[PDB]
Amino acid sequence: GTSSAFTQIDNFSHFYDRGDHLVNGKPSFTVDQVADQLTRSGASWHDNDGVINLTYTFLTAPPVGYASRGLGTFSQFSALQKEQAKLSLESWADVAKVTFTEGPAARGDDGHMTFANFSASNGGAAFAYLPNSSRKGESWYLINKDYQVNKTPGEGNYGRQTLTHEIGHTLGLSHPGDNPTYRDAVYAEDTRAYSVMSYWSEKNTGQVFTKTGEGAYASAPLLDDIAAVQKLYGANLETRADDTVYGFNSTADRDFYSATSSTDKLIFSVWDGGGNDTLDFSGFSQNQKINLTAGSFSDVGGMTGNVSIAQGVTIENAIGGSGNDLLIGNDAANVLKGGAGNDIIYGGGGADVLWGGTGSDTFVFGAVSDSTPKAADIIKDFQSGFDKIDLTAITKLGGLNFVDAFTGHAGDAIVSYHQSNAGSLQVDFSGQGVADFLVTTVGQVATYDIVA
Ligand SMILES: [Ca+2]
Ligand SMILES: [Ca+2]
Ligand SMILES: [Ca+2]
Ligand SMILES: [Ca+2]
Ligand SMILES: [Ca+2]
Ligand SMILES: [Ca+2]
Repeated sequence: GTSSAFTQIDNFSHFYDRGDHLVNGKPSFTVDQVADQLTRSGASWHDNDGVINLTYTFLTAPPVGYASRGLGTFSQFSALQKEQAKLSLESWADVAKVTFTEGPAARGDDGHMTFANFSASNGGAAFAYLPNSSRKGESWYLINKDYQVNKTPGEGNYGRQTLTHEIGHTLGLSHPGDNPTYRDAVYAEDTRAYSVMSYWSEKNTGQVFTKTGEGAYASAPLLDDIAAVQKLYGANLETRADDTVYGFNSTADRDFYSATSSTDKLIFSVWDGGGNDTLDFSGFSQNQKINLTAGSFSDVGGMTGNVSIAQGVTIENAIGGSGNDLLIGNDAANVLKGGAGNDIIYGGGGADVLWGGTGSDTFVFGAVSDSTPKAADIIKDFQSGFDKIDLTAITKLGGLNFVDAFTGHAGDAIVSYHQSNAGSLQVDFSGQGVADFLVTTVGQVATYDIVA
């Protein structure tokens, strides 16, 4: 078999797998299947210039016919609502080729949106209309003594998510399905771990974002929302196309991608147009599981299934926190830093740069192609006697034959050291008489530091 360390990596890499199986008695839909589900109405703004340009207005007065809507007292968005709305708009503009510009309807635009508040509960907490309706672009928000959620929207709270959600609706995203409960959902991933359009809590899919008495809501489009809006309007490859850090020490310039404290509750899906990117979760003390696979989920900041990388996005680096984390790279050359604590790092393909950090770390390899002589991983701070190079997924615990020179026998391995403080582990898995696997290190590696 393999070690527990490999099994932990493998299990996590597949933990959130989607499609072709039932979950909660419902079909599991892949992100693409959900993108179809979320755009099933066929409604969308139309271009052309290749980009949809919408204008929007925070109404200062009730439109003609307003009183017949039964919404009660009309009121303009406060400065705080406008500020948050603009952030929500931006979060959609960031991922899809649609822009929002404050201003009255204009002949040159592709559509016009309005925002305003109403006071009569009978209207609902908030609502919006699809872009093919007579009230295309409109979204309305309830505010009265009995319902105060929309009066103070802010990063992470439902008021901000409501703005994001209603706008997603004005863009053409439907709610995931048609007292209903998650039981009536069409597919398993109909929860707010996957889409801000869902009415159901992440608890239904097992993720944990917060506890009773506290609110925790993604302020920006989540994984499936990004796929859905991009299916409608095209991916916006221009955003953050330069090098970007998400999380702690964020350089994304977005409130929902920034962490400044260990208690921060991050719930976001990373969209990026290119650049050597990093997921920095160094400031957390809780166990984390970071997956750099595109379209995959990570357990971050003491929560689970709360961070994801959008389909089509390549993230190159990850920095774990002080807990005992799992770090999973992708095919690209990744720089993975464990942090304090005992981490299990799996570079994947390409020539990775691995930092175990303090603590006792395990560097897992699941295939020979993971670390070849022509593209060898380098463990930058290997600590003999504490860290481990785990090849059990390859050897299946068959063991290795440590020799000073390859004999032509499969399984022969050579541990070397150069007193540039550089070590290396070479292996001839295929038995060709030469190394087909190579891992270099800064710091000595001993035969007893290898699990095979
Ligand atoms: Ca970038
Ligand atoms: Ca990148
Ligand atoms: Ca760590
Ligand atoms: Ca890699
Ligand atoms: Ca590798
Ligand atoms: Ca460590």
